[PDB]
Amino acid sequence: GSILNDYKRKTEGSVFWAQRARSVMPDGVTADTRVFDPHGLFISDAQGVHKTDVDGNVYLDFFGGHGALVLGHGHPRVNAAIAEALSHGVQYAASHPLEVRWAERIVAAFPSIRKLRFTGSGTETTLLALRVARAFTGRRMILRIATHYHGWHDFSASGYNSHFDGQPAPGVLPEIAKNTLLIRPDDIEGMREVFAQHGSDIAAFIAEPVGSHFGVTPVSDSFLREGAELARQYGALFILDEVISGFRVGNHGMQALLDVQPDLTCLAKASAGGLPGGILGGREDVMGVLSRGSDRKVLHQGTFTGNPITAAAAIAAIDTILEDDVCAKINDLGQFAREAMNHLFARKGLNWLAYGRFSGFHLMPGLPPNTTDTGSITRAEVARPDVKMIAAMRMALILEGVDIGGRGSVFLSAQHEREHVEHLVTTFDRVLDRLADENLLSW
Amino acid sequence: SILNDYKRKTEGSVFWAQRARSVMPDGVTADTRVFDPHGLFISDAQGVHKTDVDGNVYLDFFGGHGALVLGHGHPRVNAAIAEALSHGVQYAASHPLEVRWAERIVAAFPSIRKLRFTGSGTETTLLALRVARAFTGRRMILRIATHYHGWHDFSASGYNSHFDGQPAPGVLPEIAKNTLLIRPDDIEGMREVFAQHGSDIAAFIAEPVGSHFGVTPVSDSFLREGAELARQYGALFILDEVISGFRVGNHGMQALLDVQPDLTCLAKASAGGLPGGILGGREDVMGVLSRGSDRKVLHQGTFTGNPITAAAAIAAIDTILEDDVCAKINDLGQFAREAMNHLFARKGLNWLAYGRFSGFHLMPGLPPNTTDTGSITRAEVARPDVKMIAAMRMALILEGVDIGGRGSVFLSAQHEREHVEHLVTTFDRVLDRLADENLL
Repeated sequence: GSILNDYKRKTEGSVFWAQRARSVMPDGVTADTRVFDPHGLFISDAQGVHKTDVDGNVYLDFFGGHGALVLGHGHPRVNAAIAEALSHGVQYAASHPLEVRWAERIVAAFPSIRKLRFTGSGTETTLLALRVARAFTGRRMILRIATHYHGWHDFSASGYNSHFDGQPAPGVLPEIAKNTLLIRPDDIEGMREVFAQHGSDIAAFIAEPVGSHFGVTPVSDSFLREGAELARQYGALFILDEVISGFRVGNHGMQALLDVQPDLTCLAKASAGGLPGGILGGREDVMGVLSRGSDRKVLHQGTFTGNPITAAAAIAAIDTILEDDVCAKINDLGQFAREAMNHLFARKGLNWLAYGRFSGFHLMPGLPPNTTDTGSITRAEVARPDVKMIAAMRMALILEGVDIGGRGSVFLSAQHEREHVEHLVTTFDRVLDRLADENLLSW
Repeated sequence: SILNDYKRKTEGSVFWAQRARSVMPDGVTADTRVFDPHGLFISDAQGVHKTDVDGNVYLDFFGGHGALVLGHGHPRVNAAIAEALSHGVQYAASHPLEVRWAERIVAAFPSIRKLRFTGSGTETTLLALRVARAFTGRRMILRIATHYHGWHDFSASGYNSHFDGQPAPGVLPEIAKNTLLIRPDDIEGMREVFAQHGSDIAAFIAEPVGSHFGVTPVSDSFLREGAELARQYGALFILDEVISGFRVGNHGMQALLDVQPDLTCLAKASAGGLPGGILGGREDVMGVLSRGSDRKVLHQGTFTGNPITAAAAIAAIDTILEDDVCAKINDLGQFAREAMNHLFARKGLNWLAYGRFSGFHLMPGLPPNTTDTGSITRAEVARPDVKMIAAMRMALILEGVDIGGRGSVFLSAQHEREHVEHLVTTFDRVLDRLADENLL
């Protein structure tokens, strides 16, 4: 009768597949975000805002795509473009028109971008951005905000979810950590002091807007604006990681809303139409280090970079997002969802808070739902929610036919509607009661 | 004139190149695509043929850079892709196709007990060097000059520049400081390096066959020698099978070398002709990617292991084994080298078609009856002029044929002997054109 036991009985097909996965993969998964004790779902189908597991259970999905699926699962305009491109080849050992057309839409949406190059992933994008910044400036050091996520490569793996003392994570050359400067989010005096001491040796200041993982740990717009101006003053490149915000918060990225012009912008996920790929774009002179005729030439290649299948999906997705005014839709739905959740928490006498911006929200157990200032989250002053409770919450939602991400994050898509959000609220009501039944809530 | 005819035939590509140059460095998204005055813009490919925006059809010998073992749009592969598309792309969860794909990898490579999917071949070798350093606690990497493992910071210096050991632009000089470069087949120097630094070497990584699948050949015995030295000094051995995987044979190059690498890198053909990569190897080595490892290496990827790539990989692998594709393209590759060298001999030309398995490379300046590539491996033969190679590629395009950058050819399951003979017949005229313009 426990949540854990109900979970195991409803997802019996997923424990069978999890066991096969564990014999060939570490922790039975191919990505750390998929680790889930005792086992995760194995999905065999997804359409619209629903996905189906190997047992036939249907779930209302709020996280599939990790933000890439701004248009939802199998949007017919995207899938038709993919199907059409597939009937014409994948790799020509040559240029092709669809990469140009894709590129022209990126340049039209981000005036800061005059030149770009496609990459294989969001992680390759930020990796290339750091290489380009170091090669352009001739400098050594990278300035990162602690907790901000830019991928799993060597230069962003230390100080993300560990090693906040500047030490190198396992396998990271200590010289890489030695050449990384970490500042805490919204710590302005620290940032001014880091530039005062190291400004001339900083190749780039890279930051994720909204905050770590699209606002799980909020960072203020004004903190990024001042960081961008200090980088400009000292000759460091400002790199804005718009992998999640791109073509989700608005038609012109987060940088339009911040009123900054980054020297480099990293894009992937929705900017790639929901298929593998990434995009690095930025200043004409900076991107010149990728030209064959540069004295600071950075080597960049990639077999499937810019491939026509991804490009067709991105062309179709970008055009649909602009034409159907999707960003404004999901921004309104996200605000509706945050108010509905916080009304629920107050209704039930629970000190939980739904926070965030734009097309989703995050949950912070232990803060009142009428909280206005997320500063205690940014300063890591609030206590970490019990890990058993978070796990039980995710399992109980699955029992009720809903799936969210992480420790309580939601993304909304063009195919979500107010009714779906209201079902989410109704579902959470039951889940919170089940967590109380097992004495997992704190008060 | 070759250059003027090229321009007149590819008018539509010049139009598109003009739009590309507004938005991309050099009008391309990959260094390998840079071509003066401009490259072809391709809008369709099927089988072994591709068509440019002007409607010209080309017999293709390089599409996929090796990944298209099965050619353009193989029916089984495209059907599987189309089916998987209709069921979703990203579930924020695991799915059966990645397991089924993984189980085929482990069945072909017994050395791979655990594996992780990645987004590309470049991500695979990046992850492999991290895993090796985390597992051993060592700093230094040994690799072979000219060998290509991607464009990330740990394999960019000493690939086509900075052979003295200095850092390429943007590479932390400390990364170059932590890289050891040895010339291919320089067995003497390899033992010297392990003697001076063996205890600090995390991994020896090498591409089999040679740089870019044999452009600069490396010997099988040299790789075996290195794999032994590494195991003897406590260093890992990383075999980069991104090109050889599911091309040379059903069990990779490592089965032909009789070696068990501690880590194996796969992509291109192992991912079914779609974006993706695979890192696999020893149980204890791959354990650094486990939640509860004392040496945890963070790894993630939004579209890593996605069901579209997995669907293509499953169908491609099953087709390659079921239709005995590797034996066929290996046989065709041997004929191609024989036919080309027969042509060079009939023409009294001092060129050599060399290589192994399902392709060949061209070396101007060596007799076609050469049996020892040592002069190529040791950089003793002057690498060919670029103006000649570019003119040659342009001339082949004028005849309806396309090959790889430096004069290399990959063969697929849909190539036949008649396609190779047409290639030879076309090379005959092109060589005569290059001579008429005094470009040989």
